[PDB]
Amino acid sequence: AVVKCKPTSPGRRHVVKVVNPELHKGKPFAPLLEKNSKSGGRNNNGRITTRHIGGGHKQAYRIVDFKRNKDGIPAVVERLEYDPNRSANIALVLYKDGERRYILAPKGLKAGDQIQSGVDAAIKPGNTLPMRNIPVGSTVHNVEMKPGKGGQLARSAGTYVQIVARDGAYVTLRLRSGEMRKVEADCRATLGEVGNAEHMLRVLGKAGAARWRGVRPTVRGTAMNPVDHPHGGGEGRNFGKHPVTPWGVQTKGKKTRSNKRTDKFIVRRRS
Amino acid sequence: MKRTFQPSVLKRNRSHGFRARMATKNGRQVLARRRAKGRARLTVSK
RNA sequence: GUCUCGUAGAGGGGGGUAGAAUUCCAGGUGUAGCGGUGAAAUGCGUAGAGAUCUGGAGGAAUACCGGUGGCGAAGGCGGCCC
RNA sequence: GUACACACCGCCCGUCACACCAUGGGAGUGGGUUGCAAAAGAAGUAGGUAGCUUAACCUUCGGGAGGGCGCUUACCACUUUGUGAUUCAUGACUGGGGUGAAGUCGUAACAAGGUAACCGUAGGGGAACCUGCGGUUGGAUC
RNA sequence: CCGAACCGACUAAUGUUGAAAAAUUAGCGGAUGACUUGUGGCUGGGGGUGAAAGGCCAAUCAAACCGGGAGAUAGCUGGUU
RNA sequence: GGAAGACCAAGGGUUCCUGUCCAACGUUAAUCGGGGCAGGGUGAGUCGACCCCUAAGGCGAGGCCGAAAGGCGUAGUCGAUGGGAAACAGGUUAAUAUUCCUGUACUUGGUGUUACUGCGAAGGGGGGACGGAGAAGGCUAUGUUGGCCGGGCGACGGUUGUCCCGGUUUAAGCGUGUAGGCUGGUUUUCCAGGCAAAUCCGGAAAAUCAAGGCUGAGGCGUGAUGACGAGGCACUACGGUGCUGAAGCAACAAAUGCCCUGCUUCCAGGAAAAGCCUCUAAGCAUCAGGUAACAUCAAAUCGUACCCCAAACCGACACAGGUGGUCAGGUAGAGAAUACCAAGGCGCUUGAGAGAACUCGGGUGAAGGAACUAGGCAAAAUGGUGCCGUAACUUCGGGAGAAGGCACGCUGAUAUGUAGGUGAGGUCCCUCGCGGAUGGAGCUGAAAUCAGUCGAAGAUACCAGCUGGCUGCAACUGUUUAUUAAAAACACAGCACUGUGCAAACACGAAAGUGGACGUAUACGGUGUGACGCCUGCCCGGUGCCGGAAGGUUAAUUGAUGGGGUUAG
RNA sequence: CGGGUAAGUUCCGACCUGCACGAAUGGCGUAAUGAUGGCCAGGCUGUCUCCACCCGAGACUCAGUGAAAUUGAACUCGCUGU
Ligand SMILES: [K+]
Ligand SMILES: [K+]
Ligand SMILES: [K+]
Ligand SMILES: [K+]
Ligand SMILES: [K+]
Ligand SMILES: [K+]
Ligand SMILES: [K+]
Ligand SMILES: [K+]
Ligand SMILES: [K+]
Ligand SMILES: [K+]
Ligand SMILES: [K+]
Ligand SMILES: [K+]
Ligand SMILES: [K+]
Ligand SMILES: [K+]
Ligand SMILES: [K+]
Ligand SMILES: [K+]
Ligand SMILES: [K+]
Ligand SMILES: [K+]
Ligand SMILES: [K+]
Ligand SMILES: [K+]
Ligand SMILES: [K+]
Ligand SMILES: [K+]
Ligand SMILES: [K+]
Ligand SMILES: [K+]
Ligand SMILES: [K+]
Ligand SMILES: [K+]
Ligand SMILES: [K+]
Ligand SMILES: [K+]
Ligand SMILES: [K+]
Ligand SMILES: [K+]
Ligand SMILES: [K+]
Ligand SMILES: [K+]
Ligand SMILES: [K+]
Ligand SMILES: [K+]
Ligand SMILES: [K+]
Ligand SMILES: [K+]
Ligand SMILES: [Mg+2]
Ligand SMILES: [Mg+2]
Ligand SMILES: [Mg+2]
Ligand SMILES: [Mg+2]
Ligand SMILES: [Mg+2]
Ligand SMILES: [Mg+2]
Ligand SMILES: [Mg+2]
Ligand SMILES: [Mg+2]
Ligand SMILES: [Mg+2]
Ligand SMILES: [Mg+2]
Ligand SMILES: [Mg+2]
Ligand SMILES: [Mg+2]
Ligand SMILES: [Mg+2]
Ligand SMILES: [Mg+2]
Ligand SMILES: [Mg+2]
Ligand SMILES: [Mg+2]
Ligand SMILES: [Mg+2]
Ligand SMILES: [Mg+2]
Ligand SMILES: [Mg+2]
Ligand SMILES: [Mg+2]
Ligand SMILES: [Mg+2]
Ligand SMILES: [Mg+2]
Ligand SMILES: [Mg+2]
Ligand SMILES: [Mg+2]
Ligand SMILES: [Mg+2]
Ligand SMILES: [Mg+2]
Ligand SMILES: [Mg+2]
Ligand SMILES: [Mg+2]
Ligand SMILES: [Mg+2]
Ligand SMILES: [Mg+2]
Ligand SMILES: [Mg+2]
Ligand SMILES: [Mg+2]
Ligand SMILES: [Mg+2]
Ligand SMILES: [Mg+2]
Ligand SMILES: [Mg+2]
Ligand SMILES: [Mg+2]
Ligand SMILES: [Mg+2]
Ligand SMILES: [Mg+2]
Ligand SMILES: [Mg+2]
Ligand SMILES: [Mg+2]
Ligand SMILES: [Mg+2]
Ligand SMILES: [Mg+2]
Ligand SMILES: [Mg+2]
Ligand SMILES: [Mg+2]
Ligand SMILES: [Mg+2]
Ligand SMILES: [Mg+2]
Ligand SMILES: [Mg+2]
Ligand SMILES: [Mg+2]
Ligand SMILES: [Mg+2]
Ligand SMILES: [Mg+2]
Ligand SMILES: [Mg+2]
Ligand SMILES: [Mg+2]
Ligand SMILES: [Mg+2]
Ligand SMILES: [Mg+2]
Ligand SMILES: [Mg+2]
Ligand SMILES: [Mg+2]
Ligand SMILES: [Mg+2]
Ligand SMILES: [Mg+2]
Ligand SMILES: [Mg+2]
Ligand SMILES: [Mg+2]
Ligand SMILES: [Mg+2]
Ligand SMILES: [Mg+2]
Ligand SMILES: [Mg+2]
Ligand SMILES: [Mg+2]
Ligand SMILES: [Mg+2]
Ligand SMILES: [Mg+2]
Ligand SMILES: [Mg+2]
Ligand SMILES: [Mg+2]
Ligand SMILES: [Mg+2]
Ligand SMILES: [Mg+2]
Ligand SMILES: [Mg+2]
Ligand SMILES: [Mg+2]
Ligand SMILES: [Mg+2]
Ligand SMILES: [Mg+2]
Ligand SMILES: [Mg+2]
Ligand SMILES: [Mg+2]
Ligand SMILES: [Mg+2]
Ligand SMILES: [Mg+2]
Ligand SMILES: [Mg+2]
Ligand SMILES: [Mg+2]
Repeated sequence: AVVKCKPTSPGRRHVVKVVNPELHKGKPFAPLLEKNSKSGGRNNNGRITTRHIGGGHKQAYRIVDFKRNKDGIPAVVERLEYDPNRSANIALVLYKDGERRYILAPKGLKAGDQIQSGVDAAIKPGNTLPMRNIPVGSTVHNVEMKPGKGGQLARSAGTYVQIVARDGAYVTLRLRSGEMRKVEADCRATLGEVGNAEHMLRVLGKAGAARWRGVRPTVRGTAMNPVDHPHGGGEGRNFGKHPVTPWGVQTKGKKTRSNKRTDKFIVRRRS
Repeated sequence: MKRTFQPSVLKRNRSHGFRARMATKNGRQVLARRRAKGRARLTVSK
C-alpha cells in the first residue's frame, strides 16, 4: 500500500512509503546469497567512469533464476521477499524434488501458488514457456533475447511485454519503451506482469534517502567554471550555448544509437 | 594542528621500501642511480 | 410487511467478444489535381496526393431493431455473451 | 413571434470619460467595554496575640477573670502590569455598487433580433460578450 | 528538540620579530546522521578528486614536486676592476 | 582529579635503574637533569607477533592485448583494520614480570599401551555468519549504612556515647544449573534436488509421544586448615627491613559492564574463508585409520626496558597546538555538565623589589539610559523545576519554553519515616528445588499538606533561554573558498526535456578489457529547474537538434577526348 | 503619497512615469527553519554624557641570561628663502 508520512519533521513531510505486509520479515535464504561489494562508479583503472555513485547501504546479492529451465517439475511459492538489488520483489519457490530457487515475483503471485516451466506448462501467471507456445496477444515478462541465455527484457517492477505477432521463426514484441522488436520464437517468457507496480509511487522525501541508495549529488554544469564543463562560467547566472554533456556532445535530442549489427531486429523505434 | 608527516612503518615500507623499488623498472632505476651516486642508505628499509 | 409460483425490463457492478466506420502505417495499380466555401484563401499534392486494392496497428462509439417504447429515488441507463 | 405602443426612424446592453452618494478591503492607528493571569491591600469585620493598659465581677488584697489599645493573619475597594476578545471612530490606496447626466466605443437581448435564447461549468476577449461540454423550451420555420 | 564528549568555525578582544608560518580567551553551530573516527587500500599532473570555492592533490596549485633539454630567450634593469 | 591520575596501540629507540661529572646543552643558578661518562636492566606452551583463514586491494604460470617499455587477467598466491587453542591469585627487583617464585590450573599436538571399532576428500551439507533503533527484566562491578574487630577519650567550652578513626579482601579453574532466550520430539517408508555417491542436508507420506533438546548471566559450593590483613613488636646502613596478626558479616542502592550474536520493531534489508560438526567417492580391508582411557614427550622463534594528550610521537625549540583505544571513587547534581574532594599527580627551569603614565585581563559605580556608533560592536541582561496561562498565522505537525505569572530555605507534625521499593524468619504446599503460596521483621524512601522560623535576598555559589513587532532572500537538515568570503552561493526531495533495447547510451582505455550492472525502460546516463500552493502566455525568422530525399552542387576512385616530347620512316 | 520619529537619503504600506520585472538560465505566494540582509520596540547596561576608584599581569628599579629589523658616512637645531 501507498502510505504518506505525517509531517512531524521537515524531512518527513513529503515522504511516501510503499508498505507491503506480505514480504518476509526474517532473513533471506542463505544458500542463494552472495557477497557483492560496491564500486563507487570506478573501473579497474580506479577512475570514476560513471558519476554520482557511492556509499549507501550494504547489500547481499540474491541469486535469481532468470533462465527458468527446470522443466516439467512443479514448484510452490513459499514466500515473497524484499530484494535490495532490484525494484521487483522476488519469490522463493520450492520444487517437488526438494530444490529451492528465487524468481521474479509476478503480479498476483502469493504463497501457496503453483508454477511450472516448459513447452507443456499451463498458460498461467508465473509459468514460463517458449514464446512459440504462448498465444499471440499475451502479456509476458522476463523475456529472453537468445534461446537459453536467460531473461533480459521487462524485469523491473510493474513492467511487461506484449506479444503482438508471430511470423515464422520470430515473434514481434511491443516493449515498455514503445519499441517494436523481433525476437526468436524459441526464446522463453514468463506469463503475466512483474509485480510491485506501486514502486513508482514512492517519494523519497529528503536528500538522505537518496544517499541511502548509493546516489551522490549532481552538480549542474552551469554552476562550474569553464575549465570544468562547457556550461561553466559567467558573471552571474549566464548560459548562452547549446546544452551539452560534460564531454561536449549535444544533450537535448541528439541521437546516440549506432549499432548496425542489431538494426535488423528493430521493427519500429520507440519514436 | 595536524601536520603533514604522520608516520607509519608499514606504509613507509610499502610505499618506498626495497621490495617496492625492485618491483618496477623505474624503481630499479632509482636504485641504480643511488648506487652510482654512492649513497650509504639505498632506501628507507631499516 | 413475510412466504410460494411466474412475467417484462437500455436497473446496477465486473469480465469477454463481434461487425461497420474514421485515423495512422506498409505495399500494389495509377496521374494531376485534391480539399474547402456564398465565393475564396490558408492547407495537402509530381519528394506521386486525391481515387482504388491488400495487409497491419489503435482508440472510441454501438447503424438497422427504436417506438409521445421500457427500466430506475433522482442524476440517468442502448451491439452480443457470461 | 414580440421585452414595440409618438408603435423598428421602436426598444435596449456593457466597458470607458464626467458628477455625486453609501459601502467592502487596507500598512495600521486611536477610543469604549470586557475575559484571563497576577501584583496591590485603605477602612471594616472575623481569627490570633509578643507588648501596653484596666470603673461594675471574684480575691487568700498581692492579684485573678474579663475588657480595651497596639501588633498580626484572612477576606476585600482603589490602583497597577501582561496578554487576548469585542465594539466604535479613523486611514494613503484600492474593490465593486447606486444615482445623475449624457460624451466616447460598439450592437449583446427583444422578430428566426439577422449565429434561436437561456442554465451550470470552463477557457478567452476593450466592452456588451464569444467558444467548448452537457442540459431546458420559457424556440420561429417546417 | 535541549545539552557534554566528539566534529565544526559565526562574533569580539588579544596576538601580529606570536606561546602558535592560522592560535588563545569569552561567547557560537551540529551533536542517531547526507554523522564522526581508527587501520589498510585505490585514483597521478592537462591528469586526479571536487554537495563547485578554480577548491584540494605533503605549510607549494588558472596546471604539483624532482631531475633533465639548460648557460631557454631577455630590443629590458643592474654591474663592468 | 572524565585529569594535569592509571594503562595500551601507533610512533620513537635506551630516553629506563645505579654510580659519577657540571665544560657545552637546560632561555637564570644548578650540588639537579630526558645533558657527559661508566656499569647494570627486558626471563612466557597460555600476553603479542610469527602461524591457519580470508576482505578491500596487490601480484599473477599459461593466457588475451599492446611499436618497445608495458596493460589486463585465469589457475593461484599474497594482503588485517576482521574469524581461528589454552593462566589465575599472591609474593618478589634499584630497574622485568599473567614471563621469576609460591599455590592452584588449563590447551593443542606427537608417541606408546589398553579396550572397542568403517576409516577415507581437492567433493556434498551444516556451522562459523554478521543492520539501525528501541524497550524492559534479571544481574554483577561498585558504593552507602549497619554489625563485627582493633585503636581512641582529645592543645580551647563539651565529648563512656545515638561518640571518633581504621579495617572488614580473596582469582582462574573445577562442580552445580538458576532468571532468561530458541526450538515440538522420536521412529519407519519413499523421492526428477545438493555435477558422482551419501546413512548427511532438502522434499513427500505415515505412526507415536508429548515433553525432549540446545543455549544461558548471576548465585551457591570448592579452590582456601591457604593467601592477604588494621595494627603490634623488634631492628635500621633512619632509606627501610625482619616478626606476628584481630574481624574478615549483612542489608540497601546500583551501571554506559554482563545475560544480549537475545527480545521487539523498522527499511535503507545488514562481509568472506578457515578452524569446527557431519556425509560419503576413489581407495583400504582381522592393515591402516577412527573413538576413549592411561602414560610419556613437545609447545620452537622474535617482542617484552622506558615515554605515550607527551620535555621521549607529529609541530626546526624542554613550543599554550595535534594524537586512536581502555579504566571511571565521594558530596551536591539529570549528568562523563559544574563546584569541592579521594587515589594519584603537580606549582608549569629566571628571580627580588616598587606600587607612575600607558597597554592587557578583571571588579564596582552617583544622575541619565543607545544620547555611542556604519551598526547596541562590546558589555550588561535572561537563565532551574513544578504549576497556571499563552495571539496572529498554519502545510494542522506546528507557531510554543510564545508571551506573562505564582511557588521554592530550614524545623516540627500528619507519619517516633508516609506512598512506594526491597524483603528475613515463620507458616503452608509440592511433581522436594537455585521451588510455589502466605506472611510480612529489617532496610531504603519520594512528594504533598498544615504549623512554625531566620535573612535584604532560599533555582542564593558554579551552573543556567533575553523577549516581542514589520520585512528581503533561500523551502527545510546539510555543503563550501585548509590560512581575510558560511552566504542570497553549492546540494537537496520534487518537476521537465532528452538520450539509451542491452555486446545499452555513456565513461576510463592505441587495445584487451573494466565501470554502467551480476542492473534491463517503474532501468540507467546527460541537461536545466529546485519543498509545497496557484501557475507556467505569444514567437520556429536566426542558431542548434529531429525528420525528409525529388532536384542542384560536391571527394577519393575511374581515365573518354584533345594537345605536346621522342623517332622507324 | 501614507505610517512610524521632536526631527527618518534607511524601514513598512501604497501609487506606476518598469532608464533597464515577468513566467522551469522559472513567475507570484508561502507555515516552518537560518551563527542570513534591513527596520522598530520592551528589558538591560561605562556604548555614551564623562569618566572615577579598585584587583591582578606587564611597563619602572636591582641581580642573572641575552635577541631583532635597519645602517654611504655624521661634529644629526628653528625659521624664511633657494
Ligand atoms: K527492492
Ligand atoms: K544539482
Ligand atoms: K554558466
Ligand atoms: K556563473
Ligand atoms: K562569477
Ligand atoms: K602511501
Ligand atoms: K435482473
Ligand atoms: K472606498
Ligand atoms: K479598521
Ligand atoms: K447571441
Ligand atoms: K430568441
Ligand atoms: K456557455
Ligand atoms: K483592446
Ligand atoms: K567506517
Ligand atoms: K580541478
Ligand atoms: K612536497
Ligand atoms: K601539469
Ligand atoms: K628555552
Ligand atoms: K640564578
Ligand atoms: K577538645
Ligand atoms: K615487560
Ligand atoms: K571543579
Ligand atoms: K616602580
Ligand atoms: K516502608
Ligand atoms: K536555559
Ligand atoms: K519560491
Ligand atoms: K553558516
Ligand atoms: K558554494
Ligand atoms: K504549501
Ligand atoms: K506541503
Ligand atoms: K525561432
Ligand atoms: K528554427
Ligand atoms: K535553462
Ligand atoms: K514554484
Ligand atoms: K545562516
Ligand atoms: K529574517
Ligand atoms: Mg547522474
Ligand atoms: Mg542497486
Ligand atoms: Mg537531480
Ligand atoms: Mg563559482
Ligand atoms: Mg571550454
Ligand atoms: Mg547578468
Ligand atoms: Mg543575454
Ligand atoms: Mg473601511
Ligand atoms: Mg488592613
Ligand atoms: Mg444583435
Ligand atoms: Mg442572436
Ligand atoms: Mg451560481
Ligand atoms: Mg474565442
Ligand atoms: Mg465556432
Ligand atoms: Mg570545513
Ligand atoms: Mg572556543
Ligand atoms: Mg538546531
Ligand atoms: Mg544541540
Ligand atoms: Mg610532466
Ligand atoms: Mg571566480
Ligand atoms: Mg597545500
Ligand atoms: Mg601550462
Ligand atoms: Mg637548448
Ligand atoms: Mg639564464
Ligand atoms: Mg644516551
Ligand atoms: Mg632517569
Ligand atoms: Mg645518572
Ligand atoms: Mg647555565
Ligand atoms: Mg659556576
Ligand atoms: Mg647522569
Ligand atoms: Mg642521562
Ligand atoms: Mg595482474
Ligand atoms: Mg606471463
Ligand atoms: Mg586475489
Ligand atoms: Mg593466505
Ligand atoms: Mg588484526
Ligand atoms: Mg617499570
Ligand atoms: Mg555486589
Ligand atoms: Mg564481590
Ligand atoms: Mg577541653
Ligand atoms: Mg569464594
Ligand atoms: Mg568460583
Ligand atoms: Mg551511550
Ligand atoms: Mg613495561
Ligand atoms: Mg619549560
Ligand atoms: Mg607541548
Ligand atoms: Mg580528537
Ligand atoms: Mg563524579
Ligand atoms: Mg569537569
Ligand atoms: Mg610603580
Ligand atoms: Mg596596576
Ligand atoms: Mg582596563
Ligand atoms: Mg561590571
Ligand atoms: Mg552608572
Ligand atoms: Mg551602592
Ligand atoms: Mg543607579
Ligand atoms: Mg530604563
Ligand atoms: Mg543615534
Ligand atoms: Mg552621533
Ligand atoms: Mg553582542
Ligand atoms: Mg555577559
Ligand atoms: Mg529550561
Ligand atoms: Mg536492591
Ligand atoms: Mg528591500
Ligand atoms: Mg538555506
Ligand atoms: Mg577562508
Ligand atoms: Mg570565515
Ligand atoms: Mg559490459
Ligand atoms: Mg537554480
Ligand atoms: Mg516620505
Ligand atoms: Mg519619512
Ligand atoms: Mg516598499
Ligand atoms: Mg530575471
Ligand atoms: Mg530577462
Ligand atoms: Mg515559456
Ligand atoms: Mg526563458
Ligand atoms: Mg525560461
Ligand atoms: Mg528560483
Ligand atoms: Mg544549517
Ligand atoms: Mg637587567
